[PDB]
Amino acid sequence: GLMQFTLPVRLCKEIELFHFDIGPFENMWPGIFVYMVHRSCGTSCFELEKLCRFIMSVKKNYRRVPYHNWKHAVTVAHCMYAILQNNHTLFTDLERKGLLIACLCHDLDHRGFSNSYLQKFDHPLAALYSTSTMEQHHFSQTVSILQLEGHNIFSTLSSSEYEQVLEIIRKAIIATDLALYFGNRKQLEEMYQTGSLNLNNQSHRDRVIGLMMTACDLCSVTKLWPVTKLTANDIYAEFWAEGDEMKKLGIQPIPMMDRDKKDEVPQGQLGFYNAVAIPCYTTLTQILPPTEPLLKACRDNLSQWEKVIRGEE
Ligand SMILES: Cn1cc(-c2ccccc2)nc1COc1nc(N2CCOCC2)c2cnn(C)c2n1
Ligand SMILES: [Mg+2]
Ligand SMILES: [Zn+2]
Repeated sequence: GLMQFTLPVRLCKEIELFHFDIGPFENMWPGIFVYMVHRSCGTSCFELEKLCRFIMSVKKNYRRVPYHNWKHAVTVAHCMYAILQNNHTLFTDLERKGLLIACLCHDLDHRGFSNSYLQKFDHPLAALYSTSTMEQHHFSQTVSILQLEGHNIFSTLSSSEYEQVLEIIRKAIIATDLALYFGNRKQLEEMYQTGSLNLNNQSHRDRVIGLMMTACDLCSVTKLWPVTKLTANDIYAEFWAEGDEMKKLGIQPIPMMDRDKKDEVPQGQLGFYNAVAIPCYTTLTQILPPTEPLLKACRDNLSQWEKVIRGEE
């Protein structure tokens, strides 16, 4: 009970900031996560032994892929920690519990391929889950790990609290399907501007948590430029492998997945910032003003991609 995780001074300070990078020492990531649960949620939220066993089983079920890996999981959980810590009173006890777990689990057993590639390949998961294919799988894997002996970190919740937390996690994980973000953000945009947004309306909170999930998932664009740019290499390493696999099925991939079109990456990042990232962080900042640093970091990175196109780097 009296057993805190404590980080070295630079991490203790920087972990609080939106732009924190969890570093290249994989063995410190579990401790960074527990640290974040303890401060976000409490030292009482989870039995440490169960939580540690849960974390290590989650890690084992992430694959050695360039981007959708264990580092991504922990990175996405840290962005959520930063949102929760900057919005202390807006979220329920259960939400703080569910959302860090949801972020840690949101890409469980990812293979580095899009929903589209699974459908074109005719992967068995595409028959089991006709939309949000990988995301229904990520939630399935989360429930599987929760049911391993000694891994039920939620065991102390009442039956209805348990049903609620697993429903928060399910919705949060499904919301990371970017195909769903566009309409979620539009509805939030309309609701905020017509002034109908109501955080006591469960369907509204669901929407706001979905947008938080998109914001955490895309958070490479909110890092300092050298982190953003080096993370982009990992993202493209997967896209280009998928593109290669599309060419093996006899399908020209979209340019973003064609390694022969590497030259077009900077212009493609611009469209991404303008169509996805900037809108995401703008609506998030309208709803949750203290998340503004994410939008400011995203705008700085957009300006850095503009500099790449102008050959200024
Ligand atoms: C939209 N677009 C078009 C082009 C392009 C490139 C070369 C030639 C021509 C076009 N490049 C993009 C960038 O796509 C993209 N998708 C992301 N998603 C999240 C994780 O997986 C799926 C989706 C993320 C996440 N973080 N970042 C930076 C991302 N960038
Ligand atoms: Mg995903
Ligand atoms: Zn993700």
